[PDB]
Amino acid sequence: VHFHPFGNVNFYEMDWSLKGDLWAHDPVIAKEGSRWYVFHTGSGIQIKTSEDGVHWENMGRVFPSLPDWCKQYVPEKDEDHLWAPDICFYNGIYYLYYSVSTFGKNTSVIGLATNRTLDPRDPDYEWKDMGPVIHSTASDNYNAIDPNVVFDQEGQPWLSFGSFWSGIQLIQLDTETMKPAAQAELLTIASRGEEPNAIEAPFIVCRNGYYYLFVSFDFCCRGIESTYKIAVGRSKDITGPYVDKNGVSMMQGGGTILDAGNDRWIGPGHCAVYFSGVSAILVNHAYDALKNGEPTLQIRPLYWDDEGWPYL
Ligand SMILES: [Ca+2]
Repeated sequence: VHFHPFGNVNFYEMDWSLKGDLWAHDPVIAKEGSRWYVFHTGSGIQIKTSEDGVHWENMGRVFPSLPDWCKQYVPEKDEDHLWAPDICFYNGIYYLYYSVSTFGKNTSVIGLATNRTLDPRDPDYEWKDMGPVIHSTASDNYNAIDPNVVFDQEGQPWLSFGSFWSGIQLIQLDTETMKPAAQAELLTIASRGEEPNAIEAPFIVCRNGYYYLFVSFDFCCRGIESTYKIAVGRSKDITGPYVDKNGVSMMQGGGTILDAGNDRWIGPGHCAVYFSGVSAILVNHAYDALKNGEPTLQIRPLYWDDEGWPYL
């Protein structure tokens, strides 16, 4: 897709036996030239790079320190770890969204940073702080974290986000500011319809006429005790209603489980989906049962059946 370009690569053909610096949580990927980049949760937003998409190495971070303005939104924030970044390339500009918050609370704000290139070796490399995108406070019934931008088939950009509380949110963005359009309304598109409303990390992609909403169910961040799972639903309209393979509404716990983990990789979640031709990859993290539950990067080929539903 134009905003997540990967060129001509047959994802199904390469061997995704990842090696190197694989500690990652809430990842997203971008490719520029022949280099691959992973952005994920960590101090100032952690960055990893690879020459082939298989062998990874730490590259640094986006922000040297917590941008000043963030402190006004989340006063309690006493460390520099930013979460769940999202990235897309539009009009020659890289838009990187990130979350500023504290665990289990909804006093949060999603920020935006831009750059013309992802290669730090380029003298033009520079992440610019573009300020607040959308926020939430204790009085709101949603949480402003876990952003994801997608463009509908009409070329209009939309921002989905959310974690617990009322669930997954969706709002229309302005192409110029890449921030919520002044007259845009906040919509709720997915919820476990249960408490705790364990649903978060939305990621939307368009595929052969349908918008697929990928989300993570249950509990992350508990190492080998994690119960994280990747679920998916779809809709012909980006605003919903999203439903799973069984036809269950995603506003009532609906969602087809794509992966619930195994004996080695526990609690897989917070995914991203990217295409190249008809091929695609599922990107996420999982807690390594053999390595003290360490969050680990996973990149695997993602197939699609006749009805249009994805599978690993
Ligand atoms: Ca995400």
